[PDB]
Amino acid sequence: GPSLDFALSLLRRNVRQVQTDQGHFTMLGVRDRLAVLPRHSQPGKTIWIEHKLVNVLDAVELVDEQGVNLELTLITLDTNEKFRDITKFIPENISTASDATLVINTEHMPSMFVPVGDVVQYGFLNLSGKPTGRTMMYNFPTKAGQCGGVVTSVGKIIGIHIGGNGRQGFCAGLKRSYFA
Ligand SMILES: */C=C/C(=O)N(C)Cc1nc2c(s1)CCCC2
Repeated sequence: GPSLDFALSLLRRNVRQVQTDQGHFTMLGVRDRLAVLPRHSQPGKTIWIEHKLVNVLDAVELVDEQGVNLELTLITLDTNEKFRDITKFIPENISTASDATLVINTEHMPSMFVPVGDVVQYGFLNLSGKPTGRTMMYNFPTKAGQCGGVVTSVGKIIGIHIGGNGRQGFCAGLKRSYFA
């Protein structure tokens, strides 16, 4: 319905399959040549995007005001093409949601929509030994959720999937100011 209508339009215009030396990831293009990935993707000086070799001009791993990892990496891509600007769909404050859909898009898991249900505030989380901040939690019973993913609700882009414990998954919450 309307939730999936938004998620589908986001996929088409803003969610891309990428590959780094760390594997296959879902990338969210935010605007212009600016995109975001889970930090564990560890993008290098070049990246594969939809089967094309793209230079990475800048890569910034985001931290909070204490320097705590947010598990998000902002990259600026060496390209002429521009992403549709979706920042107006990213909330000003990290937001929970009901009936959320996780959009995964990698070469091995293309154009995949996963209903995760309610996304709830969690906060500080030790993610595979790395203290992380500003996380949210949802049901996601897989041990292989290590490809990123875009968490959406009706007309809102609320998180980037960063991992899980085999029962629940967790996302790094998105705020509009990250992309200002
Ligand atoms: C790294 C991609 C990812 O998130 N994986 C492989 C975990 C998932 N497995 C399935 C998903 S997401 C949705 C459909 C069922 C299998």
